[PDB]
Amino acid sequence: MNLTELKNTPVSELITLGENMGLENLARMRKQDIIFAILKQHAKSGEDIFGDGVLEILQDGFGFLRSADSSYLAGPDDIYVSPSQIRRFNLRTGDTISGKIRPPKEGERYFALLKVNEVNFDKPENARNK
Repeated sequence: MNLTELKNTPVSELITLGENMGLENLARMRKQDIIFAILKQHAKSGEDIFGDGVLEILQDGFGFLRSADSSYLAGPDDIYVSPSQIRRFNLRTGDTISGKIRPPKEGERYFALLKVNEVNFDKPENARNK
């Protein structure tokens, strides 16, 4: 579901949510990995999961979505964001965005943005040129 919502669930509430999905014995798991599990099990079950916040660009040409503070680096529960994604809808660091998420390939480690639902209080496109 919404990653920020997952974090809104205390580690114990995240393990009880996994138990509801069959993931039991998570008491030994940290809120980070337990959320990643709720993403794999609610997705397997076919539920939708999405991320949201304010993007952060990286000199490397890719960036991550997350809260509004900075910290300079990313975070484990943040969101991965490719350039084609930023470039494709004309985004910017600090931009406000919301969307669905999906895992890339074995080189996943962080989930990646997948579909855009909202961006800079505007649609992911336009038609005036400037």
